Amino acid sequence: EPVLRKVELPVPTHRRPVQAWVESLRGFEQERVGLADLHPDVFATAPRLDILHQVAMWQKNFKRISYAKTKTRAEVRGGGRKPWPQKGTGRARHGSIRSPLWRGGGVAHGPRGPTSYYYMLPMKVRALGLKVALTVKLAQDDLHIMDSLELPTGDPQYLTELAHYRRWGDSVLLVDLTHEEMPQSIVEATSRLKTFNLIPAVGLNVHSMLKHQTLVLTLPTVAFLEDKLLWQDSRYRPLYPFSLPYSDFP
Amino acid sequence: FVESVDEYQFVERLLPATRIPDPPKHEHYPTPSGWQPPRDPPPNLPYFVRRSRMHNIPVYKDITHGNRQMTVIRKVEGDIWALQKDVEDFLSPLLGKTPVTQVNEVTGTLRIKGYFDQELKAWLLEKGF
Amino acid sequence: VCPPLRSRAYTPPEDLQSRLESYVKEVFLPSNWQDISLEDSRLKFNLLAHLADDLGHVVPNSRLHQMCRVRDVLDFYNVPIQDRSKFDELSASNLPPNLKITWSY
Amino acid sequence: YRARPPPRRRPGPRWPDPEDLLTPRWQLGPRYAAKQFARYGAASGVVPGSLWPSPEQLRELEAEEREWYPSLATMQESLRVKQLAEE
Amino acid sequence: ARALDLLRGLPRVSLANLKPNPGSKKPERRPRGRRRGRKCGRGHKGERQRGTRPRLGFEGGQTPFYIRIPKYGFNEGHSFRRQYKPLSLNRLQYLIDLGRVDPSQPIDLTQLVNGRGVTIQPLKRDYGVQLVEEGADTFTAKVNIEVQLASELAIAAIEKNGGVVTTAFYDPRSLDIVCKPVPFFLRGQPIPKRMLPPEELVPYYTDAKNRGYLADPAKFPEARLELARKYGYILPDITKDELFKMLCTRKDPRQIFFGLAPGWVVNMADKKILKPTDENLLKYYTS
Amino acid sequence: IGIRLTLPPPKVVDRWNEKRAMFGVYDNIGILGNFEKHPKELIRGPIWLRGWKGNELQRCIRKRKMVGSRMFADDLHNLNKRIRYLYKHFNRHGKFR
Ligand SMILES: [Mg+2]
Ligand SMILES: [Mg+2]
Ligand SMILES: [Mg+2]
Ligand SMILES: [Mg+2]
Ligand SMILES: [Mg+2]
Ligand SMILES: [Mg+2]
Repeated sequence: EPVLRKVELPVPTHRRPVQAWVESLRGFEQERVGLADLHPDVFATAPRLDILHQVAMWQKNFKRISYAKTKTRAEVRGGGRKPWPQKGTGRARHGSIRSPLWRGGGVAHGPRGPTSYYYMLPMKVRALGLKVALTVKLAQDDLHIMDSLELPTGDPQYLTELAHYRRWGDSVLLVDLTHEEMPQSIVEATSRLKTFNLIPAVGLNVHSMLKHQTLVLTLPTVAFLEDKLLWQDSRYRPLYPFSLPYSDFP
Repeated sequence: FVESVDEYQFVERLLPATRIPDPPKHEHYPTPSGWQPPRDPPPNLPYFVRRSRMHNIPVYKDITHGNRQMTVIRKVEGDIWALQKDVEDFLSPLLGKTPVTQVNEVTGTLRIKGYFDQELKAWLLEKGF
Repeated sequence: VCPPLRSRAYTPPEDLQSRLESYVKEVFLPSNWQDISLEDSRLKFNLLAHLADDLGHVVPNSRLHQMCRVRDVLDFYNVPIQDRSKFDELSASNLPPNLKITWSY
Repeated sequence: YRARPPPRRRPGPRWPDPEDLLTPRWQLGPRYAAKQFARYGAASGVVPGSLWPSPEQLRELEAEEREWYPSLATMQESLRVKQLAEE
Repeated sequence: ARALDLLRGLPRVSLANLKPNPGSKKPERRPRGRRRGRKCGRGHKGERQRGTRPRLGFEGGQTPFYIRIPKYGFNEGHSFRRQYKPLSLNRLQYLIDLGRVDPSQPIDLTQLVNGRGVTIQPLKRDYGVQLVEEGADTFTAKVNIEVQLASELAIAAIEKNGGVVTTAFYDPRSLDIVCKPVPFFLRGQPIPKRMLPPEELVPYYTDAKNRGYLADPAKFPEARLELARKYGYILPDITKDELFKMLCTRKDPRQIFFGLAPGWVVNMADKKILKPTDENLLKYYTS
Repeated sequence: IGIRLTLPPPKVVDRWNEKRAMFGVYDNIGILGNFEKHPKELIRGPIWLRGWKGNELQRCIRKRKMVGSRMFADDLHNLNKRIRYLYKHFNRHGKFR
């Protein structure tokens, strides 16, 4: 029985939903167990590689906290007294043995304290980056939809052989709806693999999508991502943080 | 001291919506405020100009340096070059010269020197976008 | 049990139109079968899965949305693809006698 | 590998121990309890009766209102006398 | 789109292929090399080159311009002046047309904010919304709108369309609660009483010509007839309108929300409303 | 002679250690989790610069404000002196004015 997925959210009239093969991990040859219609606004948007770069750099940098620090001439030990008088010694004028010129002195313009690089791109920009990453994977034939992540066995060799047979990349990012419900078989298979990384739907990101050659999604994950990303489109300007109650926002 | 009750309808009324509501169906168009929904089916032109999330034509005035006046048609899909040709044809009689424009194919936007927001909005409404 | 890796090379069969129309009749009839629209997910899946199973070459997800008609399916399936590495592609290209290519990979 | 469990908000109310010296003072007052009740309903464990002012607080509020927010009749009388003086 | 076909043709997009949009990253200029070194753009020796030039506004000892101009009370009491966000009839009609404001129900500041028709900043001394006659000639909506200020022409347009307009006062606290009720409910405090207008504003809200929410309702028909006579339209008897009940609904002067009384506590977690029963609390919240 | 005469020991980097492999996960916790948690809440670091950024003067002011009471004696003295010096530098020195 084919597994056919339709687009729950409304699709623009001028656009037709893109399509993908719904596969399964239960067998090496089960490369087509159904057909999924994917929202064009999420899986066929423009190839915004500039937005991809923006979001990837934001992800790399906003968490960064450089702990590099150096002692200025005020913080270097000692160096209070004037080494020698201004005139008479025939030597250069100096005020302390800890000025930047001296060996062991302070650093004039070194790194100062733990520095944060935190900044936030607009949430619309970040959602657009996620959409662009998904569309890039689909257009480059690195996106594979699965009915479920259930495996016949939890042996990592099975998963690696399946990926190699199906010609997946050296790195695979599997995504499941929620952390709690992820199958034990796939959990065991991916816990022992380095290039096969399994994440919940909430953990999807541009950086990992780009790091991993292929992206594997389940049908519930596809629906969840479509809903969440399309919500950013056609949403009001916030009155207050969305964590607070809204009339129609779960 | 404390007495609970279920009159939460008057609180659900105050709860605000997160999603922009779809415009209600009107018996006659254009609507008193001038708003008009896109025609169904969409026009078969090589390009498409998607409405903004508020359901308005994505035509915006822009100003830089305090003297560079421009108009931007933003949410364009399809043949942005066909849209540029059509805009030039429609605007040249008004200016008397072919308007100078930038076709940002990457962003899918068209920028035109000078203020033509109202004229372009009316033109796109006529075209059915 | 792991089946051996399937070579990506695909040369269109000679009786490709006949095979395709037979499959179309099996799945779906009217004249000009080339223009039968695949707007129905069930029919599109049946036709494409049958073709992939028979020819050992499936429509990628990237081109899946573009198969709007049996004509599009025929166009996709009548274009060959060769998986030979660039080394082979260069060596077996009538290299002149004074050109020697060696690969250390 | 498998990702660590996604970070989640601590479910239910959060009640710091008053005995601890490091607990911030704002986390011990009645306003914190009121916010916890608003956020988590009856699961907060906050007695709803505490939300309204205690009689002393009500007396203070009434005194402040009498002092600073005059009645409509008083405002109208003041305006009337001011207008009479101006005329 | 041909762009996606080009992607299919092109190599895989990875972290080694990313590039910022050209023109979005200006090169960093640092003082090294012949062109940017030596004096590093600071010029010849002097106070500015040493980096100790006088403060901004200093004129070398001549009395500064901004100190030789006399002081005038241009901004005196600015932080205490009341501000009212304009809400043109054009904007109101546009919102009603797009369905972001429902004219079938009473329109107040809460509904306007929820529909995003206006942004209110009580912290910036915004005292509410003022109706603005702009767009009056093309206003064709029958609405029951409550505002803080209203121009004569705006009232005339609203009433000619068969609607009702009332000017209601809101202290800063009540205004903040009205504009953002959900955060107030999360504060877990009983709904406070709406304070009366300050003495200066009392006459405005007690005058019937302004449709003041404290004005005598007996004088409203006379004022409406006066406006109709002045602006040359026939006053529609809204009593015959099927929506007369909605057009008549008005919150009590001390009531912030239409159906919620002062002193109630809204438990949004379990969808409940706790109402005090103590006699002292009831008297206080009714006063 | 300020050049090493031997190649440095080869630097092997495991691009697929758990940290790199799972880097960035939950960066979209907000937009993909009903905004229960802000992405800045994923930041681990000094308490005074979690989800915040500023120049050196602002950083020092925030540090003194937030953990100044817990700072050691000489570290706090150095921070006070640094704040004073940075105030003088930013408010009295510079090319532009
Ligand atoms: Mg010293
Ligand atoms: Mg040192
Ligand atoms: Mg601009
Ligand atoms: Mg030079
Ligand atoms: Mg000079
Ligand atoms: Mg002098």
